[PDB]
Amino acid sequence: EWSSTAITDRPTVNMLGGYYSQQQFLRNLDVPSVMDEAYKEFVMQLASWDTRREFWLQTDYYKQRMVGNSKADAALLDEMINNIQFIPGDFTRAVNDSVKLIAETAPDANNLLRQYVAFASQRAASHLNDELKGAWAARTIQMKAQVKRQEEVAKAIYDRRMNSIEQQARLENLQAVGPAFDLDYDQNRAMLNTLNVGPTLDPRFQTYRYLRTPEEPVKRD
Amino acid sequence: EWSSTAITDRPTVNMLGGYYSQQQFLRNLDVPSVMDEAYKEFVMQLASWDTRREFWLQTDYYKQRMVGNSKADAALLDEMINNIQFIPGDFTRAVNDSVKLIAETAPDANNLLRQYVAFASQRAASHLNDELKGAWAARTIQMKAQVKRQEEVAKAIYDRRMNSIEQQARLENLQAVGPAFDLDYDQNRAMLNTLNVGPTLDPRFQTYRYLRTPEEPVKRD
Amino acid sequence: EWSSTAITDRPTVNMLGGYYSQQQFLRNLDVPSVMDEAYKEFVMQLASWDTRREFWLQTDYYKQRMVGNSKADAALLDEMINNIQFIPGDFTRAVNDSVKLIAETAPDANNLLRQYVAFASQRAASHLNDELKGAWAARTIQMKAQVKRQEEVAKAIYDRRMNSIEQQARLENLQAVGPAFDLDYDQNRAMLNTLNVGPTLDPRFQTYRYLRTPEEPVKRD
Amino acid sequence: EWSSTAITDRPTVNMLGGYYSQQQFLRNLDVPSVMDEAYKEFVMQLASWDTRREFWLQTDYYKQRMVGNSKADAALLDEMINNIQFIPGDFTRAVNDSVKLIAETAPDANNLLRQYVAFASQRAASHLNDELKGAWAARTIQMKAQVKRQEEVAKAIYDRRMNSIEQQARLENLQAVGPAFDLDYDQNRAMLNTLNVGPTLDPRFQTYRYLRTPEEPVKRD
Amino acid sequence: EWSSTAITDRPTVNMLGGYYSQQQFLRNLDVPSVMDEAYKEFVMQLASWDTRREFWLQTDYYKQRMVGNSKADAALLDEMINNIQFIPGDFTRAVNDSVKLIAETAPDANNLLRQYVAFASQRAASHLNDELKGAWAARTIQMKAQVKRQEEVAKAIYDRRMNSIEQQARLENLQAVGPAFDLDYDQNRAMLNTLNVGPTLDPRFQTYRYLRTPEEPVKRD
Amino acid sequence: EWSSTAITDRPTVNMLGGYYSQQQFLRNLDVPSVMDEAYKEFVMQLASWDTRREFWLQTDYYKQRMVGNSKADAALLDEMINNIQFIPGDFTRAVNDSVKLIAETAPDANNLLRQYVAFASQRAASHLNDELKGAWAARTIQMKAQVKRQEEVAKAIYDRRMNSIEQQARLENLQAVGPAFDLDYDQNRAMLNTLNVGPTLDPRFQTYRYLRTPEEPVKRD
Amino acid sequence: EWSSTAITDRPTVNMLGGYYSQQQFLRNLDVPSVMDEAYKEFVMQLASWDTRREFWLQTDYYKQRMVGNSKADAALLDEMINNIQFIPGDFTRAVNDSVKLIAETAPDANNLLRQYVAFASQRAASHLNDELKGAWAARTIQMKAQVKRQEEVAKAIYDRRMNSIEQQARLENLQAVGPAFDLDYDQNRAMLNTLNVGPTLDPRFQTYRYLRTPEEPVKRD
Amino acid sequence: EWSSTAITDRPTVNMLGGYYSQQQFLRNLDVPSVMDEAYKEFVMQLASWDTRREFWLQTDYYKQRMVGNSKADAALLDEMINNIQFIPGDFTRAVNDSVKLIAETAPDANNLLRQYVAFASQRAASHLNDELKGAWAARTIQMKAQVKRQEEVAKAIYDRRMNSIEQQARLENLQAVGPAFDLDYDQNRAMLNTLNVGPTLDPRFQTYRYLRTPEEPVKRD
Repeated sequence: EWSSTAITDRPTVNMLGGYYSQQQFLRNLDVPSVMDEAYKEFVMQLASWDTRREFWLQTDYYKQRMVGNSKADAALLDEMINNIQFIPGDFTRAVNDSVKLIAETAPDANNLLRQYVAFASQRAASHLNDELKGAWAARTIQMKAQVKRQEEVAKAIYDRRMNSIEQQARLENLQAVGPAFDLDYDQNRAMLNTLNVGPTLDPRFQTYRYLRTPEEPVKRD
Repeated sequence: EWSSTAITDRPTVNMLGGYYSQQQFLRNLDVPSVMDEAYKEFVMQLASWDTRREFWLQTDYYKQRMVGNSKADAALLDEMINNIQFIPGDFTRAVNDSVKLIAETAPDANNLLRQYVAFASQRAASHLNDELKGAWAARTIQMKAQVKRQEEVAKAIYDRRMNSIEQQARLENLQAVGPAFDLDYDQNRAMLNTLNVGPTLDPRFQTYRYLRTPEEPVKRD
Repeated sequence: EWSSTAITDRPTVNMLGGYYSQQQFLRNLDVPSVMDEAYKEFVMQLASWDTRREFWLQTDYYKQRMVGNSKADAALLDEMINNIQFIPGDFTRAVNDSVKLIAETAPDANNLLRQYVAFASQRAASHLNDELKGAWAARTIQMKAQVKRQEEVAKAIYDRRMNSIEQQARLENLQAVGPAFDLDYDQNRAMLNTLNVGPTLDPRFQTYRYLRTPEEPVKRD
Repeated sequence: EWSSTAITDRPTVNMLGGYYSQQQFLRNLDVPSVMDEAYKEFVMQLASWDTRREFWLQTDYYKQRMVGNSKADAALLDEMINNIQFIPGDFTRAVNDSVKLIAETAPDANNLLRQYVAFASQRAASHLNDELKGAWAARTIQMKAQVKRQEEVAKAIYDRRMNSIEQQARLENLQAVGPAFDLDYDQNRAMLNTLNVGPTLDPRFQTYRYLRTPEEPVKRD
Repeated sequence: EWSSTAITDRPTVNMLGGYYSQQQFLRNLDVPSVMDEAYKEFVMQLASWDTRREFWLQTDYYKQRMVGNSKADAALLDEMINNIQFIPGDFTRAVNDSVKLIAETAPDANNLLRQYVAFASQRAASHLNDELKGAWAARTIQMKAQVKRQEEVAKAIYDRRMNSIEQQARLENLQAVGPAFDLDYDQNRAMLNTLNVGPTLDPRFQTYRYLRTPEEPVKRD
Repeated sequence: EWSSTAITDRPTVNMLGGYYSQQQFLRNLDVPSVMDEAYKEFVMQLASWDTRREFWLQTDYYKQRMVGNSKADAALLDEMINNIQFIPGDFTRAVNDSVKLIAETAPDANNLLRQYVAFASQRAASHLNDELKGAWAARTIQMKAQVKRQEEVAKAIYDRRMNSIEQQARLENLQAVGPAFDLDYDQNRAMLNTLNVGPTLDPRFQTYRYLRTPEEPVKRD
Repeated sequence: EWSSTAITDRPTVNMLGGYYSQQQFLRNLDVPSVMDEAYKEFVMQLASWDTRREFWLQTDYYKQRMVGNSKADAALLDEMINNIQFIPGDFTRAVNDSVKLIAETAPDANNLLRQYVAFASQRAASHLNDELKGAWAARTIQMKAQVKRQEEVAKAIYDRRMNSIEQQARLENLQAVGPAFDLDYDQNRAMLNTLNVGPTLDPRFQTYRYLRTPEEPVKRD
Repeated sequence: EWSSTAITDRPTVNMLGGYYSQQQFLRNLDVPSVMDEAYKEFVMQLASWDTRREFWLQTDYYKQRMVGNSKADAALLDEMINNIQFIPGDFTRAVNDSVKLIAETAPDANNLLRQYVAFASQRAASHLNDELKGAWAARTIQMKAQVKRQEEVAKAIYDRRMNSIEQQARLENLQAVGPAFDLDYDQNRAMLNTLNVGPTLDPRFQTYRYLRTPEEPVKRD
């Protein structure tokens, strides 16, 4: 009987907090902006049937409307999932992305859509953070192997040279100094050191901004 | 009963002031125009429901029409949000963006449209500065860590040369000069300086230009 | 009752005087023809509601038809702005940009359209000049700072070397020669000099050529 | 009579576990996302007639409805293969891929679809690992041949130099040192070590993600 | 009443005479065929209202039909402008550009169209030279500045090495040679010579070619 | 009467065995995956009239339906060929390649489609091995000529050097060693070595995988 | 009454004779096959109204049909021009270029079409030869100027070096040796020579081949 | 009456014999596969009227049907040219090219279709051989001129080094030895030999493959 509508877009750099420069850090090591990628997760969370189901189940609004009939309670749940409607923008006609939520009173429509948007955002950020951890750890592992191969090339160059000099200053000298490492090696080594520190995983960042924040509707549907 | 019309297009370099040259500065480090991206935020602010809500709330126009009934004051707020109509252009057709505003008199429709355009532009600039602020800060920490790693590499190379000389002037010469630094270190350091100064926040800047300025309507709607 | 028509296209190189080589100068420092860009602004001026309004207000033709009533006078002005009709070309079809002006006599239709085309073109020129002035200024600021960072880089290196020669002739050599400047720095210094002269802003230049010049129509509309 | 629904999309990077780093490691040697290619396999598995057939064969649900007549049991299996329906998504219109499974009860339709999705996904992972195992193997054979050839090139140069210099320190050294090897050879050598260790096959991995997870339907079909 | 037809297409290399080598020369400095650009100007001239108007004014066919009454003559001139009809081609359907000219006799229709075509081509060839002359001058100025700057760099390095020596034969020595100029300065220098001489403006050249030459119609329209 | 159906897709890397790493080896020498290419030939074989005809002639099913009349037996053969129908997949609609086979009993439809799919696969495998054997022959001939050209160049340079020296250590020196061969020569020598071994031509490999395996139809057509 | 058809295609390399290697030589100096380019001129000639006109005027067949009435003779000429019909290929659906010719008897239709095709081909060759001759001149001139700038650079370097030395052997060296020319200069000098010889212009080459040669029709149109 | 059908596609590398390696040899100098280009020509030969006409004239089938009258035998030939129908494929729908041949008996339709396809293939191969010859020949001329020039460059250098030497050991060195020659020269020379040897001509090769071999029709059209 009453609805709120939100219209959203990509979050700003500031909103992404610690997430932004670590995802850029990783990118400028691997080779659609971070804020787009982040938004894409949000938009997926917002439209997801699962996201809508999990939201309602953790709501007082829903819980208070149960009657203890397994089957009427499942249908109520299904109705409520169908009362959150996401419409993908098409940007050919300046139509932005929007979500609408239907409920039985006006303050409920406003409060619940704001809460849903936050819920969708928190799930998105948790997820983008999962992906960051398993991109950081993977790049750490990859970098460890490269540095390890570099040690093993160096040592094999050292051993060849070691052999060749035996067959008296240069033997002892080379034997006390070890394998000869280039700048490439020393650079990768320092990069490992920051990588080994591990990412900062802050769960609080926002994953969208509002072009239209929900408000108490003034008339019924 | 009376409506004003405006027609906008993207700003120019001068319209953008200190923001332009700060934005290009940061693009020349991470390696569509700056004014296209300015205008895109402007158009977004212009169409925005939030922008319209907040414009009216700050208006003597809306305030003098308040009766102190909260429900009715909210309904009037909504009716006036719907009195500002944004119309996207289409470049296949060569139609520019245009915004309309309805009010109770001709002079009001004109002045209110001029204020609302200026209000939207100012919101766009603030947002653009916010982005800049936050991207500059990201880049600054990025550069800060790159120089640090640069210092650790030099220190590793130095220790190695320090052990290799132990195993007598060259020792004392090295023991006193510290680690050697490449041109790239000094250039980054000088780049860190200017970054540390931080950007010039100009809140002055226009984010659109008029092709058609609001004037007084000649007849009612 | 009577109308003229103009058909336009982009200005020739000669028609831009000094504006051309200067815009070229600035183009070939950062890495659609200059004449295309110029014509772009002209076309935008020619179609603008503001340009038509300002044109008529400045015309004796309009002034002689005023009756001293504010409303009647604003209606007449609005009617006149609508009497200048720009039709964008379809260059798939060899249809070019064209402009029609309706008036009450044949000589008026012709003289006015001529004056209108020149009025629009003058506004385009002034604006292309504000852009130029603001593009040169930005470039000069970026150049100064680059050179300044270059001097700070040479200074850090000098001090480092200085401090390294200490721990005797070559100390005095270094002490009297100052920092070492690369060719790149010297090129930047001379480029800077020409930039500090600052652009010549000739307001004259023309911003379109005629494919069809207005003439006195031989019959009524 | 009862039906469950699921909607899927491509898995994420950490959903792929060990598979992703290994496949990325291979692509880096021989110089469309890994998740895209994983999802493509998943989708092929989910739609596959063979996969449906083999899923019902291993199901207690099917097995408890067999009567031990080979014709009647083959007819039932057929009815049940046709009771899993894959419905291809459509990029043009933001429709995602989806699958429906029909069964004799509501709990069955839920459990079974969950089991089918997991079953199709384990088959996709088995397949991807198989591809990895085989591609990695060819890579390894290739690499061996390359190293072999580099050693035949170095031996040829050795003999030529050996023979040349005869016609005595340099002779005897040459005799002691063996062929000379460049950096690329030790680099390949070190790489060959890691290919020999063989890829670690993560058999646990997920090849899709849920947008909509099966639930017990509320009413009959 | 009596009409004639021409069909044209782009001119060939030899067709452009001495204009072609000149345009290629300038193009090989800053870094659609020259013949494409030329045809485009021809087609533009052929179709232009101004071109048709000026053609008829300069015609004996028109002058002999003037009655010495300004209005009656301008009406006749207008009817003649409309008696020349450009029909743009479409290169989707292998249709070439054609042009029709209607006149009071078959001989006239033939001669006039031939004259009109030659007139349009000559106006195009003047416009092309003009562009050349101006693009060329702009390039010389640019080139003058470039060399000028090269000398300021050369002098700065001179004065710095002069100062470095002061603080002996090598002094006086450097004092006699002057600044050291690289290969590139002398190259620019010799190019500047060929730029100063100025382009050759062949006024001779053709800007189109006939696929169908005008002939006397056999009958009336 | 009864029909079976198969749906197929590109073979895995594994099913290509020794063929894959050999097609790859040839691919890196000259400068769509190998498995796509393999599948392409399979699909060609599956749909070919010749392949269907050759298949049935080689079948007891056909031989047992012969009556010893040339006309009746040719007509029967033609009816069989028309009983194997191939439908190219439309990948945009997630519909894959499928082949259907009609026959007189359900077990016959199943077993013959299996044999037929295997028949076509084996024709594809032998064909791909003929392309291999001959691509290799082509590469091997070219390599030999390149090497021979290299020998004849070093010979020319040798003789040039030989005359010049005569006209005395280095004379007998040059005489005793021979023409000077660079590393690129030696790399080509080894590459030729491995080319002379010649490819392995395993006819055994598989050239499709099933997404739908033929099964006994449960009902007539 | 009767008609022949020919179908053509681009000429072979061989049919182009001496023209081919010369156009290739000018191609490899200016940094769409030659035979394609030649055929493009052929097809232009073949379709051309002027070509059909000039052909008929030069034919006994037309000359013999003249009656000495201008009007009747011109109408007959026009009628015969329209009896040569060219239809452009559509290469998407394997329809090649063709030309049809109508005449009053079957032998005439064959003979005249073979003549017309030969006539069109000869005009094509003559034109391509003019194109060539003018390209080879444009090129000779450019090389002449290039070599002359080179001469003047070397002289400037010589003069500068000559002076510096004055403030005794190597002076008299410089005196007698002259300016120092690079390999580039000498290569360009030798190219200049082959250019001065001038192209060969055999006007005999064929500019099409036939896929369908005209023949005597076996029935009336 | 009766007809046969053949379906064809592009040949495979082995089917091109000695032609492939030769065409690729020329191709790797000059800076669609060879089998595509081979196939392009077969298809043209197959569909060609000339090819169909000449095929029939050389057939016992046609000869035995001639009656010794020119008009009657020409009408027969024509009927038979129209009895070979080529049908291009459309690969959007996976349709291959196919050719049908009609005749008075079944055995004739089969044998004639087989002979016609081979006839067309033979013509294609001859044409491709001719192209290869011409292209080879031209390229030899080219290289002959390129070596000629290379010698003239070295000769000019020799003369200059000679003259500078004049104003005595090295004078006799240079006076005895000869002009100096770069690697490029000897490599070109070695290439010139293999070019002089000339191309090997397979008059043998196959220029298509069968997807459907003509067979005896079982029934009429």
